[PDB]
Amino acid sequence: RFSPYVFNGGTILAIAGEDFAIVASDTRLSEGFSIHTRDSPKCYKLTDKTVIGCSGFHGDCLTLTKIIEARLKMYKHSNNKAMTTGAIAAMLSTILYSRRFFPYYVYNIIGGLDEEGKGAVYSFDPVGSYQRDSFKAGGSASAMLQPLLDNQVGFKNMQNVEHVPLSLDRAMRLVKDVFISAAERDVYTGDALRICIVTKEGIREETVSLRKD
Amino acid sequence: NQYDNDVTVWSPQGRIHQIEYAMEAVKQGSATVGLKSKTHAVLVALKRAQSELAAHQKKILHVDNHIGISIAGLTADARLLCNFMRQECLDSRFVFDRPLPVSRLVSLIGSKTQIPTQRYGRRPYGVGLLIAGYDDMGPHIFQTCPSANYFDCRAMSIGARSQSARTYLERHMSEFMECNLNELVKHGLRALRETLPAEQDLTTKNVSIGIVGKDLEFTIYDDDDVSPFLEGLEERPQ
Amino acid sequence: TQNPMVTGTSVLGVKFEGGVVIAADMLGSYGSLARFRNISRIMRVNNSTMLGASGDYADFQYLKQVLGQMVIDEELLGDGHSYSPRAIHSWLTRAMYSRRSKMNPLWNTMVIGGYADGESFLGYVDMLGVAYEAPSLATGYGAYLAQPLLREVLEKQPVLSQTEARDLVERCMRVLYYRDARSYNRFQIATVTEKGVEIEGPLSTETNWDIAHMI
Amino acid sequence: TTIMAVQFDGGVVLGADSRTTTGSYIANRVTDKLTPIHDRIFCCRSGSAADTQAVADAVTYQLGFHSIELNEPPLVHTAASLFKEMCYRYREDLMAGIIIAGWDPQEGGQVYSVPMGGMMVRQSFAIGGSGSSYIYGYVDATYREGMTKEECLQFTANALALAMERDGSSGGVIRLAAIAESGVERQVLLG
Amino acid sequence: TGYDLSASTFSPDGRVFQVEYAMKAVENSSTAIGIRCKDGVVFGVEKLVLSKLYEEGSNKRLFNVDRHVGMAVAGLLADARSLADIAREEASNFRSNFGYNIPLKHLADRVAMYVHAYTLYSAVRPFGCSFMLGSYSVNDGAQLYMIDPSGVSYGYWGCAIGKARQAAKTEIEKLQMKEMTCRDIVKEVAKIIYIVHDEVKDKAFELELSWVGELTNGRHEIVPKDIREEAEKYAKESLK
Amino acid sequence: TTTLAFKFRHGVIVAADSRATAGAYIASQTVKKVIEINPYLLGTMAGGAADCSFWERLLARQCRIYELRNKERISVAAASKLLANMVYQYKGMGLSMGTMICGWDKRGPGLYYVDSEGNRISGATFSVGSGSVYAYGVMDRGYSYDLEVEQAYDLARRAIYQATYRDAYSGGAVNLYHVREDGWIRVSSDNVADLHEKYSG
Amino acid sequence: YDRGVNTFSPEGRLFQVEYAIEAIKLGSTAIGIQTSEGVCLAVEKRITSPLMEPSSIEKIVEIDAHIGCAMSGLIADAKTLIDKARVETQNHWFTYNETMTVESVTQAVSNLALQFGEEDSRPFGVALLFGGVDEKGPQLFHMDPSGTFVQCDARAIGSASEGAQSSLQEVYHKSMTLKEAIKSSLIILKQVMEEKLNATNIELATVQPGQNFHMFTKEELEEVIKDI
Repeated sequence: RFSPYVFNGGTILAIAGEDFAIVASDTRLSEGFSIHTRDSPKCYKLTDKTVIGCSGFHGDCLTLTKIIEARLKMYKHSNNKAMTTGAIAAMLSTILYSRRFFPYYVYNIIGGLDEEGKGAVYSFDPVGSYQRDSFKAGGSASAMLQPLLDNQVGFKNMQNVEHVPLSLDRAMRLVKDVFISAAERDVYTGDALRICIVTKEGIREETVSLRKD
Repeated sequence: NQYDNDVTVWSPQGRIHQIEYAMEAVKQGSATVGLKSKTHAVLVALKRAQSELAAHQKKILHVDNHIGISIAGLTADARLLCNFMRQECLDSRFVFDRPLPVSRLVSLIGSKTQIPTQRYGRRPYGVGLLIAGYDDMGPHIFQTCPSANYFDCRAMSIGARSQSARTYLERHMSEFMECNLNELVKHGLRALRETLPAEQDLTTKNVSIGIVGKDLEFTIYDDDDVSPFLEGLEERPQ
Repeated sequence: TQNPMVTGTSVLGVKFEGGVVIAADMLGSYGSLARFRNISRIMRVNNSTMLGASGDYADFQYLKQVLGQMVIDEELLGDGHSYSPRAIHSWLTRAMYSRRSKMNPLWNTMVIGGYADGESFLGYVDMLGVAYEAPSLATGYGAYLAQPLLREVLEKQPVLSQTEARDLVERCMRVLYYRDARSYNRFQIATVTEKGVEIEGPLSTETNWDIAHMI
Repeated sequence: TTIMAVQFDGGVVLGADSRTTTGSYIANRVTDKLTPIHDRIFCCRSGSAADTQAVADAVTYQLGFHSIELNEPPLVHTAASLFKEMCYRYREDLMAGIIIAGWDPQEGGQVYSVPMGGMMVRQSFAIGGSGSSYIYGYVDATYREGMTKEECLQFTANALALAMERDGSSGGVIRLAAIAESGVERQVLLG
Repeated sequence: TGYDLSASTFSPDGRVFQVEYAMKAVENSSTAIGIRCKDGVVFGVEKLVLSKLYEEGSNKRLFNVDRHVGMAVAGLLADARSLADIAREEASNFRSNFGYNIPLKHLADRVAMYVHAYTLYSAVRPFGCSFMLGSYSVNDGAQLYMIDPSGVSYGYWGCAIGKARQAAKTEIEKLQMKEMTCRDIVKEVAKIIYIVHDEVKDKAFELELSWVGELTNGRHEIVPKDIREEAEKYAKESLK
Repeated sequence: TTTLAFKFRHGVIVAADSRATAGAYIASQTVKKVIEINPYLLGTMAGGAADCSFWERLLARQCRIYELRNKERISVAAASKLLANMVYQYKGMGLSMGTMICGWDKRGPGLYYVDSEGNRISGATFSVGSGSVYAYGVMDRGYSYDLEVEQAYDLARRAIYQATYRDAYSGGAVNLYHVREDGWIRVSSDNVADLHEKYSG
Repeated sequence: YDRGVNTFSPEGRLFQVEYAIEAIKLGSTAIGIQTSEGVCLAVEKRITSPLMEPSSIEKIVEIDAHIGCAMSGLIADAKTLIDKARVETQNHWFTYNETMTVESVTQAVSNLALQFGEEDSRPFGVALLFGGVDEKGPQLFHMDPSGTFVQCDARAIGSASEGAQSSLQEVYHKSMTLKEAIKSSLIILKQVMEEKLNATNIELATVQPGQNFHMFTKEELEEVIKDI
């Protein structure tokens, strides 16, 4: 009989820089053993300093995005200012917990700048627990991406390697290389790569192709 | 005078006096002027000080990215209709994923204010809304009234002593459809200065200007960006 | 709806230069019995947008009733505003998502085609509230069968003329007749342009059976 | 249970068996499966007995009240619309196989089909019931456009007799009805 | 008098003055007439410009209830807008419950009972509106109705609502309306509006003509009088 | 997941690990499992992530209003009782919550234990988590009421280390808080791989 | 006409809310001054009995740890508005991890200052002064039973309202300091009260940016009096 959930795939990556943040995702929308479209980016520009990604069940991703954009306007006409990055992360946890006994099947990562101009990444769970990290990878290929970023960004399990902070240009080629390796071994990943870069000058977008099989 | 107590009671002449009294509450507020070109709808209001050092009470307030309203009358019914106004705009964004047509938003207000003008137990809304907007068919200037008779118009001025602004607008309404953004604004604030006693001047701290444009989001200016508008004026013809 | 009684089948749709063309058959199968073999499964919404559906048919008559009222209710205002095809795609998504959240869904799968402001539109709506846009769509088994024929042409050639697109659908409707147990050799083609919505009659296919003489 | 409806030039012709069973036992040997609603509109019912009796009394209450307001004879399409509203709303609760037929002054003879789902469609002829699958290929090889009334009475009598011979839930006696502009001709047949 | 506050009380001779008071508030509204030909109904409204800042088609009194039904209101305009939304909503339920268009004889009964309910209770007042209902069908022809604030509703061939209610139907009745086509009626409505009070105590007015019948294929819409302008070309010929 | 708390002569010691898993997959290694409710109350996170995070934040919303109305801080027995009544209304609906409430009070130190089942109990030593039973052995062998301050720091740091060694669902860093009469104070936060070289010699 | 809030005058107006403003006029005086170094605040107690315990009479309450308050008029209406204003900042912190700004506090408070006949009771009898240090620096606001919310630079309400405001416009300027404005305030207070000013007639409250604690003075007030 009727089951209210289905899985759609997707992979979301975020990296908190020193004065930037990079949010990337693929554009493939799949179901079962089919491809619905090859053009469906998971990035969403909330403000000029905050980008969210949404994976999982796609019908909840469309609903949850429209709830957040309504409450941004409800904040602004009531408080005469836009929300911060940390205020959205505090608001979203209440929204996700509000349907505790019929949950959203959505994995969420919010990347953006703080009030000091530094990067900030907040990971989530489908019930609404969150924490601030430096980098997270969510979605279907999440297990294929966390061990590599621990090596390169976190410098874990490395001996006598100095800790230079990640520059912007070095962080770009790390993002472009992890999805090429992920598209080889994961079937829910490919067809494009939409990358959003949040700086103190606006939000830049960039698209890199992947393999189409 | 015995018929002059409730909204329910008709008069022996057919005129309900309680609606006639709420018209008089609109004349207690200050004057405000709205007008439009083919491409730009500009409404300009006049602030009023409470004391010498208190801030001036605001008039123009943002509603949506393509609609902003002015105000005249009770501040109780001002925010009460505003909260109903903002709620309907984001519902069309949530459901239909389009902005509202400005014309059918105002028909919701007339249905809103109709019921407290007929059932007993609630006064009419003493309020003086002027509405500027952009649907797909260009700019609009609307006014309402506590008798719920909303009017489409091309220029309008309501509030205290606002007749002198209307007489200015009738002899310049032919000029309004062709001018650009710049003198359209200072066609409008040449009309407010006849709603002033001739001994004081329209300064920076007492006037607000809101503009919504065909490619321009509704923007409220106050006290600092009014100075690019107040330049290029003549004195009063005394 | 927990059990769809009378169901349809796959619906095709593809954009072209200055319009969208949509086809579906005329069959009302009940399980395996082809019980109602003369029904229409394409609704002409006002002048630009246009709807076909699959899944349960009694639920389709309900949405045919509700959307029919909303279009009338805007035309009586006469303010010069109409619903864009993207607005119908937005409204229909919220109707389906709200309906599954009560665990009492509408058993359908709907394709919305529209042409407004010189722009074609082609949208999908799932039972579970999954919606997207694409230059070519297919429901049912047509997502397995006719969909690779649509994508191969659009990748080799991104734009299509009207005669190329209409000829390409009749090939895909032919292939669905061979290998779908719920298909029927009587279908109709609806097309939006800037001239409006036009629905062609009960067309038929042309089959080949020369491999039957082989062993 | 097998029900039958054929329209012709003047009006429509209805027909059904009786044999109300319960499991493998016949509870009622002879049964009025066809039911009057207004003076020109009948329906023949299938599915659950207690459900379809409850629906037909509600539609007769609503349609009978509706025509006294208008001071007009009701439309057959109006009567078929009322069964659709109750069956689509109270689906997952009812098992109803209603076929509505009858003569109308505006439109003549009409036949509508409301199956267990809740949809509504007009047909030239409509059958239904449990034993409807057996004569289902006989009826479209035998049907011919432009029959008279006496041919349709002969058509449905041979059509029902094949399922009544064959289906175990069907049989009993044939009840027929002819609805036209003049009157209603009901008869009980065996053969 | 001293018995006329509530609408729930009787006078000592047996009537309700709150209904009596609300009727002659409609009397101060501008004149709107209606007339039906042998294959349709033609409306006509004398509407006056407020000052100058009216924007040529604002706040019109010709409404559009259904696909084939519209109103010709006169009286309190905002009160008629809410009353028109009752009639818009009433036809949608008949469509949803019965599957075909609302008959006009039944639509006037549903509205007039709703108008009747505001004439009973002390908590509410009667409406200050009166209006027309015109439609056309191939199975029923054309009909024309009339609803007062009390709720009395029945049919006419021609009618008028406003100040000059008597002064307009004095010369409606000198027309042979049973055999005229509605295209001939449109230029004949134009003079009846233009005869009564162009600018005597007022300044200016503007003409509005609604239009339903067989020529519109059952649709109800405004006339194309921007096309051919034949109303004012023919009504202003009555100067002599 | 492994937390422990014990009170002694000089206040209350709170310590916990930082590993959060998802099945057999480690989500993170830097999870703060000791929720700082107030400058005078501390709560833990043991069983359920968003459940312990939400209801303790709702408790921190509640105790502040109590302080503004009555011009006095809430007692530790009161704040434990308010959390017990909020959870009990959702009994059987599938909440996971096993936290502890710590804080100085007018009666002295305070240590209460709160379940999602409604087991509001006081006590002297507690240890909650998947690797909780690995901590009860090493702590109770070394526990005394008259321990020193630096001795009690070494006891709790050792006890988390022995729990993360045997258990698979416990690792990361080892956090350590100290509840004093005026308020709580963060002591230290050490990685297990650094403690492995210290303890092995 | 008036006798009820559901009634208009022929001219405007109420005639019911006008009478509510009159109920403020028999309250005690209260002065707050906004200054870039921070917001100071002063009030007069009007103690009746020596047996009467003084700290049970509240005039400054603490809404939040960076926002003070000052009231006049009816105490019975005041305790309701103080109760909600603590909750509204508390819910905002619960769902946003931040402090509600001083302007948007009073928006939540004024939203049931105007609900008195707007359901489906009487208006309140209390005027309020709100001072606080938010992200736009120090702020000072003022409301009324008509819900008319406004920003003031230095306001004085209660009884002796007009007598204070005339004298208070004489000494205020933009470049004041906080220690200057405190002794500038109570000069006005001893001019407008009837008793000899001492450490038991008045009380103070100051909020600073770096000093979110201590919206109060506790017998340092005795030192300020001799610095007259």
